[PDB]
Amino acid sequence: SAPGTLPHFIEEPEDAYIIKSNPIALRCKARPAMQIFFKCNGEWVHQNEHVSEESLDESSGLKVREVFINVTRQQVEDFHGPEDYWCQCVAWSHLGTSKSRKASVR
Amino acid sequence: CPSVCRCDRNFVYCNERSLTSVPLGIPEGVTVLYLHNNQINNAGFPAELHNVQSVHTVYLYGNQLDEFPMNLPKNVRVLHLQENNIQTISRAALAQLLKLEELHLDDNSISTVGVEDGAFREAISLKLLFLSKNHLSSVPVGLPVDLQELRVDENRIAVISDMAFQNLTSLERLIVDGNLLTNKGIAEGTFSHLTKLKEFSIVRNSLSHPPPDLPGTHLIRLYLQDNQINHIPLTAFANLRKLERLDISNNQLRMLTQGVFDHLSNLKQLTARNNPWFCDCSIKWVTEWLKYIPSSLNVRGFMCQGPEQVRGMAVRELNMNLLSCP
Amino acid sequence: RELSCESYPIELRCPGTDVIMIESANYGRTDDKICDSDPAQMENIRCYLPDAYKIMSQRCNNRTQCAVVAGPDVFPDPCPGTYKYLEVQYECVPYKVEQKVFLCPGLLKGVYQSEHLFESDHQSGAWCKDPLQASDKIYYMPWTPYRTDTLTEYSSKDDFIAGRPTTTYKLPHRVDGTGFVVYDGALFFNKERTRNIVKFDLRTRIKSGEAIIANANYHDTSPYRWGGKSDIDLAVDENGLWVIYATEQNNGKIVISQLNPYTLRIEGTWDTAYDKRSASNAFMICGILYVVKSVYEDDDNEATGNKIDYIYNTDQSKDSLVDVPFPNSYQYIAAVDYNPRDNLLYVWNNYHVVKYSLDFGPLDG
Amino acid sequence: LCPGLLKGVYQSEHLFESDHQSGAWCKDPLQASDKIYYMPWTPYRTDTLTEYSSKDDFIAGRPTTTYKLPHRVDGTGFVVYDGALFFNKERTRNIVKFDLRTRIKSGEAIIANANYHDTSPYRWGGKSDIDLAVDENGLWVIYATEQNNGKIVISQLNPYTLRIEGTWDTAYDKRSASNAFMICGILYVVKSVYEDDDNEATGNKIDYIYNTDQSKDSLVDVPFPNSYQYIAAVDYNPRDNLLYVWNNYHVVKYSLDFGPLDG
Ligand SMILES: [Ca+2]
Ligand SMILES: [Ca+2]
Ligand code: NA
Ligand code: NA
Repeated sequence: SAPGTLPHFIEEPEDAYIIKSNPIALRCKARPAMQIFFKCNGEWVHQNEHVSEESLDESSGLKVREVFINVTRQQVEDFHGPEDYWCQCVAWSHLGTSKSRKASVR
Repeated sequence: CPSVCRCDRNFVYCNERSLTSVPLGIPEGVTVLYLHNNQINNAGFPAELHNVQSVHTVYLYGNQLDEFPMNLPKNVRVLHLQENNIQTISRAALAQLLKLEELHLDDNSISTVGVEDGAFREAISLKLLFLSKNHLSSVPVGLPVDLQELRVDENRIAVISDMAFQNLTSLERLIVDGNLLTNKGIAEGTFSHLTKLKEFSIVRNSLSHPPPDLPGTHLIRLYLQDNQINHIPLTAFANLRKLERLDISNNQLRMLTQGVFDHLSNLKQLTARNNPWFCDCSIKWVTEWLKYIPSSLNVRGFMCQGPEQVRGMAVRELNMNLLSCP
Repeated sequence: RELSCESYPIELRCPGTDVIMIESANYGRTDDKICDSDPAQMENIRCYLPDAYKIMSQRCNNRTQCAVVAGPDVFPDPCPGTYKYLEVQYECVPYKVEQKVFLCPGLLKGVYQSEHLFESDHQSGAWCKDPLQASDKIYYMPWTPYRTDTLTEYSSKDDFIAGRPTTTYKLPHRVDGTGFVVYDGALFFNKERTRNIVKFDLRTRIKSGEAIIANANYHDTSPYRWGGKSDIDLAVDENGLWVIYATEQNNGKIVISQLNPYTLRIEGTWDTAYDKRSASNAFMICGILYVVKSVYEDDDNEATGNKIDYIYNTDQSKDSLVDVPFPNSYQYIAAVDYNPRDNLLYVWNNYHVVKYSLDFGPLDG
Repeated sequence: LCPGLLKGVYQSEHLFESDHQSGAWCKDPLQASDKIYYMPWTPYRTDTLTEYSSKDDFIAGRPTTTYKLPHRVDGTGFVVYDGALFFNKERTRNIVKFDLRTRIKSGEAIIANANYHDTSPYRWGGKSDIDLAVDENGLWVIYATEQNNGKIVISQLNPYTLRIEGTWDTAYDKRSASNAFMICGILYVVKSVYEDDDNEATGNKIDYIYNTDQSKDSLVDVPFPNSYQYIAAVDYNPRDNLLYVWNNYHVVKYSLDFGPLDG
C-alpha cells in the first residue's frame, strides 16, 4: 500500500568550519532510507564512525533515518589532497541510491 | 570531420570542449574516439555513431550521464565510462556491443536494483569488467560466463550469495576489497567453484576468520589485510598447494595453530606487520620454523606485543630458550 | 639574522662582493610574541618546516643580494590557520662557487650505448636514481595496465641485477604510465584517471602533496607512440624538476612546464611544435627538450626512427630540427629519463633494462 | 688496560621503552661516577642533553639536569669524554666541544673532507654521517669521504687541541653499515636488517674489522643480538666493557666476550 521511491534528502550536508581545534559533526537526513553512509574525498567512511538514528517524523509517512559523522582537526591538517576536505552522503532504498551536496570542511 | 572537434590522424578529439552531444561528422577510418571531460548526457547520443564499425576504443569519463549509453559503435572492444553518474544498466544497451571485451565503470552511482537481470551476460565477449567505487550492496547475478577479470571493490557489499559466482569458472582475478563484508555475509562454498582463480583480495573489510572453502587449483596470491581475524583454522589454508603469496598483516591475531602453513609448499612470501602477537608457549613453533626456512620463502611481520618483558621483540630469535617454557 | 612576518618579502644583503651563507632556516612559529596579528592563530607554537633551508639555499646562496617572498608562492604551508614567520641566520663568506655537479655539460651531440643490466619480466617499465642524494640506491617501478602501485628500492647496482630488493613502498593511488621520477627522497608519480602529480616522501612513507597540471591530457588521451597511459613524463635536469605533457589548446603537441618540488606549482609554461603521439620519449638537459623518435614492433612499410629530430630551449624559447642517432637495439621503448649527477640516460627498452652514455659539444651558448 | 679481541656480543640489560624511535645513551668512562647521559633523536630539532644521577633514576624517569646546547645536533653520534660532551653540528662537518661543568662552548674542529647531513650516513640514515667512539686508545671519529668513494674513514681526534692525529681508510661502505664502535684501536662494523624491509630475512652479524696499529683489514662472522629492527646507535665504554645499544623505541645494554688472540 505504501509508495516506493528513491531517497529524498531533507537535511543536506552544509559546509563546516573548524574553530579552536573543536571537532564539528555533519548532519544528514533522507526518506525513504534504511542505510545511510558517507564518502569522504572519493572513499567510504567506516561503519563505527557512523551514528545512526531512525527517528520517525510525525509529518512524513515513510521511514526517516538520521546519521552524524565527526570531523576532527587532525583529519583535515594531515589530508594532503588537491581539493578541500569534501564530504558527500549516499542513502539506500528498495529501488536505488541518491547522492547529496558536497560539504567542504575548512 | 567536425568543426567544434579537432581530429588528429586516426584519432578524434572531442575531450574538454563543453559538448552536450556527440558530433555528427564522424569518419569511417577512425580507431580511437575521445569524448571524456564533457557535459554529454544519455539522451544526447546519435544513432550514426553505431554504424561506424572502425572505432574500437571509446573514452567517456568525467561526463554527466544517468544510464548506459545507447547507439555506441558496433565493433568496440574497450570502453571507458568512469567518474560520471550512471545508475541504471540495461540488457539492450549491451546487446549492441557484442565484441565488447574491456569495460570500466569506476566512481559511478551503479546500484544492485538498477542493473537489469543478465545485462552483463548479453555482452558475450566481455572478459574484463570494472565496477569500482559504486553503490553496490551485493554482487550481481547476471555475470558473463567467459569473464576473466571481475573487479568490484570500494563499495557497500555486506552479503555475497552462492549463485552470484555461477558459470564464472574462467575467472582469474577477483577483487572485493574495501567493503562492509563479514563471515556471516559469505555463503558456504561460494568461491570454491572458480577453479581458474589465480588472485583473490579482501583488504579493509570486517572478516573474523579467513573465508572457508577456497580454490587451491590455480590460486597464487591471497591478500587478507586490515580485517578483524581472531584466529585461522587448520582447513582454511589446506589444499592451497599452488599458493605463492599470502598476506595477513594489520589483523587482530594473538596465536596461530601449528600446522596451518604445512600445505603451502610453493609459498614464496608471507607478511603477518602490525598484529597483537601475545608471545607465550604457542609461539615456540613459529621461532623454529623461521630458523630452518629456505631462502625462497621470506617471512616478516612477526613481532611480540605481550607480555611487557618480551614486548616489541622479534619472534625470529629466542633468548634463554624461550625462558622456563620448555 | 633576518626575520619577516607572513606574506612579506625578506631582504638579505652582504657588504661589498661577499656571498650569503644560510645556516638555519625555519618557516613557522617557535615563539608566539614575535608576530602581531590575532591570538586565535598564535595558540599553536609547534610549527616547523624542514625544507625551508633547501628552498633558501637554491636562491640566497652564491648571490650578493636576494629578495625571497615569504608566502605560499615560495614556501609551502605546514599547518592551516596559523600566522607564520621566517627565521633565517646567515654569514658573510667569499664568492667561490662549486663546479661540475650543478653546472651544464653542453649541447648534446651523441646518444650511445652504455650498460645492459637484466631482461626484466615486464615489457613496459621504468627505473631511476635520486640525483640530489649521494647514494647508490636504484628505484624500480614495473608498469602493468590498471595494476601499478608498488615502488621497489635496491641497495646497489649488484643487487639490482641478481634480484635482491631492499624495500617496497605501498603507494595509495594507482600509477598511470612510465613517467616516474625521484627528487630529494620523494616520488613524483602521476595519478590514474587524473592530471594530478602525487608527491610521496619515502622517509615518512606518507603523501605530502598533489598538484593539478592545467589543461593536461590524461589516461591514454595524448600518450607517447607506444601508448600505455604515458600522457605525463617527469624529467629532472640542472635547472630542477620538469613536467612533459600535452594540451588540446596546442592541438596535441608537447607542452613543457617547470614544477616546484616544494610548493607544487607551475613556474612557467612552454609550447612546442612536435606531437606527443609521434614522439617515442622525451628528456630534459639544462632546460632543453630532447624529443626521441624510434621504430616499434608491428610497423607497416616503415623503418624511420632511432633519432633525435626535435629540440626546444626554455631560456631562448626557440626550436630547431636536429639529427642525433639514438640507440634502438630493441623496438619497444618504454621510458627515457636523464640524471644530472652521472650524466647518463636511464632507458627501458622491450623487457631489457639498459643505461645510455652521452656526448656533448664544446659550446652551449 | 686492553681486554683483548671481541668474540661475541650478547644481551644483558633492558631498562625502559622510550617514546622516540631513534637516539643514543652513554656514560663518561674517565670520571668514576654513575651518571647516565640521555639523548633523544628528533629530525631538525635535537639541541638538549639530559643528565641522570643513577641507574634507578634513569628507568623510573627522574632527570638530574638538562644542558641547553648552542647548536643543533646531527645524527646519533653522541659521546662524553672527561666531563665534556662531543657532538656533530647540524648542516656542517664540525666536532663541537661543550664543557658540562662551565656550561659553555670550548672549541669547534673541522673534520677534513668528511661527508655531512644525510650525504653518507648509516643504513637507517637520520643524518648519522659522523659517529663518535671512545676506547682504550682515546677519542675516535667514524666518518666517510668522497676520496674513499663513500667508504668508512676512521681518525683519532685529540680531546684538548681538537686536531686529527692520524687518518685510516677502510673497504666497507658506510650506507651498507648499520653501526660502528672502536675497541683498542680496532673498528667493528655491524650489518643488520631494519624495519619496513619485509623482503629482508638475512642474519644480523659483524662482518668487517680494521686495526689502526697494523693498518690491515679482515672479514669476520660475529653474531650481533637483534631483539628489535630499528638499531639507531652503538657505542663502547672501556670502563665497564659493555655496549650502549639503542634498538627501536627500547633502550638496552649489551654484554661482551673477549679473547686472547692479539699481537
Ligand atoms: Ca623521461
Ligand atoms: Ca656508533
Ligand atoms: Na620518466
Ligand atoms: Na657516539
